[PDB]
Amino acid sequence: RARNLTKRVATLGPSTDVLRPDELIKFLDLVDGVRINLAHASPNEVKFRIEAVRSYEKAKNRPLAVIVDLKGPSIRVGSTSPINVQEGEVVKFKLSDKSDGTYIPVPNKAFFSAVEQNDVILMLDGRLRLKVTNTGSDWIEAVAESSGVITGGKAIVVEGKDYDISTPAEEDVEALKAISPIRDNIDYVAISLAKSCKDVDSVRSLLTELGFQSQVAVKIETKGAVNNLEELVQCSDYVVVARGDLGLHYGLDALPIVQRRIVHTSLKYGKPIAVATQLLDSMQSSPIPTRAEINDVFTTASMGVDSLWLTNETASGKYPLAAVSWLSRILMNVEYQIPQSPLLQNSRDRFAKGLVELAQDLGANILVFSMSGTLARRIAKFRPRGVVYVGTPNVRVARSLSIVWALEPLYIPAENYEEGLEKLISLKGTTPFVATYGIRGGVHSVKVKL
Amino acid sequence: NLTKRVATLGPSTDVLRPDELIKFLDLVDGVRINLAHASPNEVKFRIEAVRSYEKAKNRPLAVIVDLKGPSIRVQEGEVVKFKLVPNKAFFSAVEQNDVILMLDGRLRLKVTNTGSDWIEAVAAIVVEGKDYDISTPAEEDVEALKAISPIRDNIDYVAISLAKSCKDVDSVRSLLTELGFQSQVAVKIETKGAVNNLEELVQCSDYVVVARGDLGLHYGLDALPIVQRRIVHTSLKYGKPIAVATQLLDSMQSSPIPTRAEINDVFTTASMGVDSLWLTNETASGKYPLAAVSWLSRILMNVEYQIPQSPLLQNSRDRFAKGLVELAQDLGANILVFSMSGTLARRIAKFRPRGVVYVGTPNVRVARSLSIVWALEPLYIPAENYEEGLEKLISLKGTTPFVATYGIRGGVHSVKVKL
Amino acid sequence: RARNLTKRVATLGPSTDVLRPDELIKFLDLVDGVRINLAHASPNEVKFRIEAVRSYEKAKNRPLAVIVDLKGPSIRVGSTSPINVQEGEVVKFKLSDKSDGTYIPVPNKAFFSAVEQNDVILMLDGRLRLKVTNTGSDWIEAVAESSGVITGGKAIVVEGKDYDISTPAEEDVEALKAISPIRDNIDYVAISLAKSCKDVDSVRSLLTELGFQSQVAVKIETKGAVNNLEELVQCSDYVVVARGDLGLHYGLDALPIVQRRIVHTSLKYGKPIAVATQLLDSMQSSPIPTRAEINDVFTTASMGVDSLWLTNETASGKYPLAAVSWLSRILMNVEYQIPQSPLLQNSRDRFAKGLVELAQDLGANILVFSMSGTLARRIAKFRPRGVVYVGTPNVRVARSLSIVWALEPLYIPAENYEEGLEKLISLKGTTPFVATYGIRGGVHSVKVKL
Amino acid sequence: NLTKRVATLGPSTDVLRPDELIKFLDLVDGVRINLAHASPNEVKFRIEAVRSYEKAKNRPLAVIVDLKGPSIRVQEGEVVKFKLVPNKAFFSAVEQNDVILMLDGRLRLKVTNTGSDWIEAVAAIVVEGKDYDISTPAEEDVEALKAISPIRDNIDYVAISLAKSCKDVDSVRSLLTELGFQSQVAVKIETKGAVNNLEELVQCSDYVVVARGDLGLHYGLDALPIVQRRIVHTSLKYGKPIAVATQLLDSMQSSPIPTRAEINDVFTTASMGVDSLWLTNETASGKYPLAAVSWLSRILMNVEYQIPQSPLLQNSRDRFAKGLVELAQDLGANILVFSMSGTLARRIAKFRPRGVVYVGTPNVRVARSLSIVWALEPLYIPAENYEEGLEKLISLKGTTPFVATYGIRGGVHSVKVKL
Repeated sequence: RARNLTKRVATLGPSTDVLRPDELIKFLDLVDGVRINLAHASPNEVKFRIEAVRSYEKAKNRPLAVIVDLKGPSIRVGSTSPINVQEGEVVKFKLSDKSDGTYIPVPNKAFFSAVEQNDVILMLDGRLRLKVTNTGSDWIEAVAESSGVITGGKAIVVEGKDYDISTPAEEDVEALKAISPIRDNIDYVAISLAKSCKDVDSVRSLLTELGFQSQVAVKIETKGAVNNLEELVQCSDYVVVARGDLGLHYGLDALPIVQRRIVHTSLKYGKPIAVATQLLDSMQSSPIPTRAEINDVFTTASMGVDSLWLTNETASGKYPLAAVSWLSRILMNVEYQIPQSPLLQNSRDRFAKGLVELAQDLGANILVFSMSGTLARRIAKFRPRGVVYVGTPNVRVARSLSIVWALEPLYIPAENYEEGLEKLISLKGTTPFVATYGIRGGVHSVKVKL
Repeated sequence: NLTKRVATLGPSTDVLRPDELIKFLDLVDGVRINLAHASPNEVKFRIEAVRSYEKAKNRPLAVIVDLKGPSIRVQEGEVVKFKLVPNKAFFSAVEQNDVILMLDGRLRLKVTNTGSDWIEAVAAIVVEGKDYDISTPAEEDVEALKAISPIRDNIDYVAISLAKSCKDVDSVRSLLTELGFQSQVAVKIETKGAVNNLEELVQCSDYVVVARGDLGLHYGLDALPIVQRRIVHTSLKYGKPIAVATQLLDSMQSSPIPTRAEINDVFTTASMGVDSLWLTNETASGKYPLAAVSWLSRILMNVEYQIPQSPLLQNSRDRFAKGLVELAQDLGANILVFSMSGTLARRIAKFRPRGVVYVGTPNVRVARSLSIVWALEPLYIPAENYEEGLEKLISLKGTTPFVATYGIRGGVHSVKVKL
Repeated sequence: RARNLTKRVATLGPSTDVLRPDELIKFLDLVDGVRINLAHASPNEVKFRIEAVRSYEKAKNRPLAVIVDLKGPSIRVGSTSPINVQEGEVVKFKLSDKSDGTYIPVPNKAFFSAVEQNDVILMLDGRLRLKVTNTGSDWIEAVAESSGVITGGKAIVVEGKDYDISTPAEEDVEALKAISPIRDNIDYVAISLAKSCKDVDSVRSLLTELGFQSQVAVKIETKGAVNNLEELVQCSDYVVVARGDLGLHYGLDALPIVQRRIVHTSLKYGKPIAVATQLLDSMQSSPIPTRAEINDVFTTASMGVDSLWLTNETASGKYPLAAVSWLSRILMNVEYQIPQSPLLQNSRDRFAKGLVELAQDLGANILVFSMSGTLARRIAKFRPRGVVYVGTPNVRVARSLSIVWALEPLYIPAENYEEGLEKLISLKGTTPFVATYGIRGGVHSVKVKL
Repeated sequence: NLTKRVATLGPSTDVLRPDELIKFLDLVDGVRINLAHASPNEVKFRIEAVRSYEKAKNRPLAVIVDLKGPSIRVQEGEVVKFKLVPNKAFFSAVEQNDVILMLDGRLRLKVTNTGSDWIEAVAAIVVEGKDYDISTPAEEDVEALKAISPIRDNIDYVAISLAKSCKDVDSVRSLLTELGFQSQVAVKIETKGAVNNLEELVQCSDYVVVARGDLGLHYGLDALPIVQRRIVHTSLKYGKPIAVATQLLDSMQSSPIPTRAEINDVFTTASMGVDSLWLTNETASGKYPLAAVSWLSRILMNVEYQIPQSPLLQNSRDRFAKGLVELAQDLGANILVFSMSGTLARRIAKFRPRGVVYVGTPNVRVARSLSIVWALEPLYIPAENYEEGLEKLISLKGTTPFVATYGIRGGVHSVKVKL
């Protein structure tokens, strides 16, 4: 009840910007990490939000993860005066960056390559659907299922289809170097719309080129990502179920099974897993969630995900504090249903599993001294059922581990492993405990007090 | 479809045109009538409509009748008073700092002063966290049952409200027997008192119901998922059919599509392995009754089930039933049961077979009863003896592979297996 | 205790021939099957022994298996006056059917192909060992490790080497047609020195050519058989650990592991398994066995073998009756150690396994109605822990099943399965019972009384 | 070599030439001296020879001393009489139809008449199936122990005969403590009375011994394998080291090669997972002592072990030990233990690790004690503290992979793992 195993991530936006210095404290006290969406964030909004986060972290001695979420590529209506669409109207799309008023301009051939007859085109976030009735060289006709106004610059998605667009997106490249002066304060970079390992690697090389030392979080947002889940999971540092986005490509009744499959796959492969968006959605307008939202959060957390990410609920909603407060409160009630076990792929895995089961058998807390976070993460993936205290001499490692299952990262300067572990045991050595360190090729050490 | 679907009839189902009523009943396995709200003649008309559909479509449906139970029947900040509230047991239960709840827990009154035949508090009647000590069955449950007793042969389940002990349940059973009912007793778990007494209460029930609305009044909003889970796990452990009722597709009272959170809630609740889910207000009085059962049924078709709590093996008929389920599962086979009482069918269902179980029976009332038990598909099959009945069931539903069975306590059990 | 699960096989010889009509009854009352060794058996000895067996079977209504054991090929010293060998003497072997006195004649090139320098040659049942010191075209020199007399016609074995000799042996072919007039009374034919599936198939085709309807029992006698165990087991009807013979090719300390491996392999593949020879060996001279022999029989039976075969103990020994009496008595004491489970290779296997575990769970006896013995055998291989009553309308099937684990075969004439099963239930239907029949492609029926 | 080898010293080992004695002691992990047969000076000379070898070869050996115990000390068909047989308890125990056994059960006498101070019967002294009621320790056990008490620091195990209750065992323990012994008490299970009381007796023993010779007198020849199995299974269940003694290579008294049946018996007995096997007559008085231990040791090198009865987990030190064994097994690693008392080493051994466990200790007496426990290879390692001792053990036997450990009750347990 008292300390959460499921980690709590909130998105920062205008609703958090205006928080009284004292409201802000009570808000950050209830999170383990923060997200900044580089779609809606100005470089000096990013800079100022991160500064407020790091300032809080210093004052309260609480390592917090900073996540930046990249926009990713998009296909948008080109230049046009607003086009008014009537229900039943046959609407024409042409490959063009500018129309003469008689059609909808779409400046990307990948839209035309993705669309077939009977596909459904989604505009206005999914509020305008158009049924495709004919296709040609660089054009499409579609029947509007309702009335609506199409504006230049609005995004276009094809229900259940992925766009074949070269990556990383030019706008992502631009956003990453704009923010590169503060790269040492960024713990996770979240990739949108990746569907192959090649896509992920490209962002990795770019982040390296630009001097970032960040974990790469891969959002599963589309049918194409779901069909390539095995390989995508294995090339990620962190996996994210992006519910809002995935809801565009699946029926609303089909989404629970897809969420389950993403979560099962990530746990199997020992990748940390998040569920994002549409958790406490009603709370944009209400200081209390609905009963169904409480059950939703409760059962999502029970599956054994590492973290839950609030988006609009905190970014733009009316009750950012109530939202994180209700998140944390629900989590304190969670009983976890025996999670998918990860695959054992080496000796170190067998060691960590044996440790976790031992601590479970003795009713013991696990303590880890970890230089880079490696053993701490290996322990976490086996889902220990109590808090795992992790001592580290690197503040950047402490921040990274803040959003990993059960981990409580503590900044502890130390000359070597043995000195580090003894400082951690001094500090957190209530009985029973199982305390370890160990690196590949070295002696692994365990101190057990029963 | 393994999880069974129950809808409540009310004003909104009454007004349905003939073709719309067919589409509605096609999407449920049983129906609930709330005796609190229905008049005797609404009860009669709704049962007649159900049995008439059942005869036309050749599909047995359970009729559940829901009893009111022994319940006790404004400005922000006001000091409000209460008086002989015709029931004494209210003033016996209430204390200082207790919360009194009104209009379904919408307005809360923190008791400032306790008196004698009175109380005062700072803004059906409930005391949060407390059970009233009212002797059972209530007078008006006796009245309601006596009044529908001429239609008793068409009542499959009688659902009891506010039980907290086996005595509550046994008393209703005696009353039903006296009035000539042959109904199963469904016990709603609605209070802290029921939850604290869960073990004994589950074991003396014929069917257990998580009544989420009523129970939500005694628990925090964030505490109720754990309680639902304990209730479901306990019923499954003791081999009792289990339903979750109310607050499933609540937003559908005003919209023909549920929220995503409601879809997830329905999905995860079904995934636990409950026998049935009961819609209440969403169909009884809501604007979109057909959309509601259409959506329940659709969500259920996507469900993948999570390995349920296994029941205790209490005897060798249990070991027999469990072995048949594991056998059928290992052969990829359907189970067929011929039964006069439904007893072997229910024993097999409690081990949660993952395919439809076809149950042949010559007793139409048994077939109606089984329609809201997990996985069971009951078919009316007249037969002179068990062997003949099983031969006819196989003849009718014997797509291979199958495991087909009958047997009663102390008799030779027969199994036919086609691989 | 009262009825054995492990079946008891005795070899008939001169010691049983002379049994008083009344001693014979008490002897056969204690066996489930009889072996006749066609090495030492004259066709009219075979005929008369079988007649006495079938006569007893009729009188006592007890189906008994008759096993005939084939001689198999051998390499024997050719024609020569006795050769006296001194310890340390360098002895010469030449390819020849007749010597001039100066060497040992061996009329089979396969001997010369099998022998290398440092091999050990075994004569006089293993009592004369010779160490090979040089080899040539069609000759060998070897140093005698002790004194001895080599006689023409004596057998020669190379320790740990197999002979490449074409099969079936001409003498086996001769013995099988000599006995072919009484072929309908022969239930098992035991093959010596097979080391490939081809060898087994050749005996199968010969037995078919000659009108036999017998199960083929394959003796594992050599290192070459042990190295080809997987395939040899899978082509057998019945497997036999021939301890005496295998003891020539392995150290005496190495034999327990080889026995275990043969038994484990046979159980895995659902082949009935016997252990033969050297069970109650001291009993040739004593009416009581040694303590070590009691432990040996006890532990061999515990492994879950279908049968134990006495050889010399009954064939030529002084106490044939005490020997079978002590065998049966020891078995009544056996507690069985959870045997190797057979592989599930079809639906019928899953059915039979499920039945056996069910009967185990209900504390029930299994009853089977079986036309050819097929389901009865499939049940037996899963090692039910109580007697399995088997009704059959074929007396030849009843005899076959007599030496299969736990089976009690009963001759029951019946028109069909359903009538057969109801006669069996009438006869053996003490509660609890699990009674079945079923053939491939048909309805399998189970009657369960709890 | 995981199963430990014990030989009895006697006339045949005494006469061994220096080089032959070295070859003999090289093939055992402990030695037994039978105080029934040895004089005090044979005891002294044989212990001195053992400790002298141990010092020269740097290998600790357990010295087991076997106590006589409270035992009571012709033509075919004759009527034989018995008289105040100096012990009364004989005539208290014997009845009509009982069998009296003489000269190791070779001749049997069926009691025809019971008298008072006498008996008559139709053809050490034993009554088949019966235990005498003689108070313990016996006078001559007190005598034998007092007489070897100056060499007590060189006695690792004292083996008790004919115990049937915890009181028998506790009494010997008090006597040993009084005389200043620090020996383990080995309890021989030798009678029906011990077997009927097996549960309590096993739990108060330091080491359990199946004495097949003595026990064979009270059971049928065909009944003894089941009894041995129950004894072994029970000791393993309660985490007690277990030996099988006598009648292992009996024919080797007169032949330098065992029978096949004896090889099988040794093999299957070792395969059950016993700590040790004890040769008695085969080495003490037989013609071929060296061949006997040479053959025991050879058979043991072929043994494949059958998954043994697992011990009860009674506390969290047990859960710790078992987890280390399973860990080492999963890593393909050797276990190293540094220990002052041998307690953690014995706790690890009872979970039956399938590799050698190297145990470092600065207490030579502990090292001698551990040499007849399953899998343990004790090394004398002087160390100032536990950390230093484990560092030295690792330095010496740290072939990777290894799981290396120390820890005492209520202290921080330390494990070092190299993968």
